[PDB]
Amino acid sequence: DIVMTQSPSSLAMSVGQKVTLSCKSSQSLLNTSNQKNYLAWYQQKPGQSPKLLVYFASTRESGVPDRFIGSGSGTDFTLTISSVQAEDLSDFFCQQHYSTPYTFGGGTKLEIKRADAAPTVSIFPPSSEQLTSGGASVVCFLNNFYPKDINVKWKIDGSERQNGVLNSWTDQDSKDSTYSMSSTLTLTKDEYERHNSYTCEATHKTSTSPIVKSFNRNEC
Amino acid sequence: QVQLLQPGAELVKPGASVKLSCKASGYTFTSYWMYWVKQRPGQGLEWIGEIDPSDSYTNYNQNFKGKATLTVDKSSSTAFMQLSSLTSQDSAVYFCARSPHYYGTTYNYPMDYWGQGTSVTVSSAKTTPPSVYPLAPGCTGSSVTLGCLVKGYFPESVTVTWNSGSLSSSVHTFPALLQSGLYTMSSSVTVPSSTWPSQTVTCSVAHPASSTTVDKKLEP
Amino acid sequence: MELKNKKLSLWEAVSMAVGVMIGASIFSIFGVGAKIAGRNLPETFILSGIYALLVAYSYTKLGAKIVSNAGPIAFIHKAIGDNIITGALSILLWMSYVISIALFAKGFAGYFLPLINAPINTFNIAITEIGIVAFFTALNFFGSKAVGRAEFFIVLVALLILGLFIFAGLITIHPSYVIPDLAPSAVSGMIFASAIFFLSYMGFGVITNASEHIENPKKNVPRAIFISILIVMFVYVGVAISAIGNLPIDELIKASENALAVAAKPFLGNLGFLLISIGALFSISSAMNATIYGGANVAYSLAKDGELPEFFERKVWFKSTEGLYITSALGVLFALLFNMEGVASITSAVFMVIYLFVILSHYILIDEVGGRKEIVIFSFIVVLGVFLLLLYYQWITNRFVFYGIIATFIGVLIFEIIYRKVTKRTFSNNMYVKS
Repeated sequence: DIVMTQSPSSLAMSVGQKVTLSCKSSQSLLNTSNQKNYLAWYQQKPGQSPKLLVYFASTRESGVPDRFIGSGSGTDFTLTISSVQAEDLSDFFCQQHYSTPYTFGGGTKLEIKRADAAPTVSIFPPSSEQLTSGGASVVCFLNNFYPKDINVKWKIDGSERQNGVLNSWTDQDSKDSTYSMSSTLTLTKDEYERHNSYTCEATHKTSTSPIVKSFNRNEC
Repeated sequence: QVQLLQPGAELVKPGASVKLSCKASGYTFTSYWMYWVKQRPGQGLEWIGEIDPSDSYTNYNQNFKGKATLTVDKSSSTAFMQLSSLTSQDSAVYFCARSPHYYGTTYNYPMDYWGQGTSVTVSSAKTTPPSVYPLAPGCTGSSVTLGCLVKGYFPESVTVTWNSGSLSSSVHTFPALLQSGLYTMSSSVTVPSSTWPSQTVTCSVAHPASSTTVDKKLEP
Repeated sequence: MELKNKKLSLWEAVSMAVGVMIGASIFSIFGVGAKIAGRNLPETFILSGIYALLVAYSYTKLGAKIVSNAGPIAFIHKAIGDNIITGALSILLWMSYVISIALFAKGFAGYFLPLINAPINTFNIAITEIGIVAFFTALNFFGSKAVGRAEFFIVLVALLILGLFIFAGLITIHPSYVIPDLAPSAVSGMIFASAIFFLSYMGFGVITNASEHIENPKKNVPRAIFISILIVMFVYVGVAISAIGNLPIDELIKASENALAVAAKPFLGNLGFLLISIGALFSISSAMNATIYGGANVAYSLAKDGELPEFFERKVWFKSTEGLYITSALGVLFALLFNMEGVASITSAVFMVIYLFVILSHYILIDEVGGRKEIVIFSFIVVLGVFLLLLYYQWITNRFVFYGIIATFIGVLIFEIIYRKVTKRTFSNNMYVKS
């Protein structure tokens, strides 16, 4: 069985740059008679099925942009994007189509690099109809920021709460290359009603101190 | 023109079997291989096996030689994959994919056309509809961010649409997370302040599995 | 991804069919023609060609509108749909190549043994018969493609030898030995032999089973069929005249294994006898390479599966490897159970029933493919009459061979209903419709 290795697992490149994706096989993928290399490349966008880009190492699939060029020989192969466009963010997989147990590389994840951006932070109190059911969720949206590394600190009346907190990141946006995140704090109705101030704090490298959004339960 | 139709999602109890279908159109079904591919959320691709729909000849990946069984219906141009003795390790998206077959030759080919995939959940949990909670500010600004909290549903997934789908330029869909066998997701929307609350803003939440569709208007 | 087959040009397809036709008549059953038709043999080849041209009228009309590697089976299905008859005819089409291999097997030995000075045994012939079929079965695994590329060159060389056999054959002749015997005690033999020598124009098979692998099929399939028949018709006659004119007819009956090899000796010597014997084997080998790899492989896969692959290599056994051994097995078997005259009778009988169903198809689809109804009635009655004349002859000539012919048509129909119950195989418009 041929093992396929792609390096690196992930790289960040900015719009207009030349991307070089690498893929290695355990065995030569060159058939010395009728001399072709049995290597394919795929592109997979979030939520979608993989899309064939290149087959037999060098030939582009019908309908694929000129930007995509496959090359290499034997055990070493390359996928080159001559100039990346914002919508090229995706997971690239190589696959040998040489011998029956077909195998893929572990993929190379391409994120688009851009200028740093601070999140827009919004805070939302428990629904005026979630609590007439016994549950209480406090939600903060951290929208349109870059890079993806971000810390959310929740505060109940001046002090930190750590449990009941769930963070969920969006996939990088194909147009403006930003990330978005939601932080949801979950409490019981009774626990929620005993307290007043609910604060979330966003720590992003775009600022030395955190972005603070807050509300009091005994206000609006 | 050439397409492969797979059902969206499947919920099955542990230890049971499921039969996945792949309907082919736009080409002659028997002239090409049919491959099947497994993908776990956030991970790579595994080739399960191949069927020659002309004679039902099958070749399997060693790691699936008791789990998966490949059949076809020639008359209806449909390919089936039988998955047996299902564990949580079988919870994945399963693709069917076409591959060219040049018979008396030394060429093997990659997968040029894929189905959308069938995501299989293996779980004992019952199908339960979502609770939909509005997210409005609870005390101002150039534009205003609104949201919709979708909580306590099973299985995945839901779809959230704003204003019957006409709003999509600044909409963030946050990936579902699992608490206590129940999924929770979040959807965000950003609009100029002169539109809301002067106009109508609504999140329609469709949960196909339980045939649910819940609209919620957003009130200040 | 869009694959494409390697496709044949008009003249490649012609050379293919010419090579098969020649290998089956000139170097195979010419010695049979001496015993039955005698001096009427040149007149026999013309009459045989007449039936072929009548068959061609339906083939060229159907092949102009219907494009399929299934060939006749495609036409037949378009007319009568899917059923036990359509499936029997598909197996029958495969069997036509099977028995053809038996005929090429016997022919190869007839010219090979006299070349190395070996006696004509039932055993010493059988050694070559098993051997040559085993050589072309093993050729699948290393040489099948390479021999196929040489086929065009070999056909020309085989033709050039025959082209010198006529030009330099019309010299020291006996014009009193070529005179058509008008006495009805030898005339009926000419018409009886024309029922056998129908197989001399078997070019329909290799062409139609390669129709999707031929450049501009709607145009070039009819043309290749039409040109192929007209070429071999001139070659058969021109050689037939020479062979009878230079050798006494009694010497030809005893040389039923090699009719033309001994015919070259008086007017070209043993050096001219060497040239014929060498160019014979080459012509029969390339004819068989074409039959197995291009015809039998295609015929077997369709009969078995009910359709054919869109993309395959013609010149190897591209699917179902067991079929190669099964086809080869019966190929030797027929060359044992029957004799040189026996094999030829069966081969011609099988083809005529295929052609009869092709003509019947043309009748039904005459609204779609066009043609003159009264010609489509005429050829049908002609072929059927000729088919009956072959059965009539064999019943009053050879009991053992007669029943062998009858058993084939039953054994094919038995196998079909059995196979259709076991596998539930259907034939569909997939064969000729697209995409």
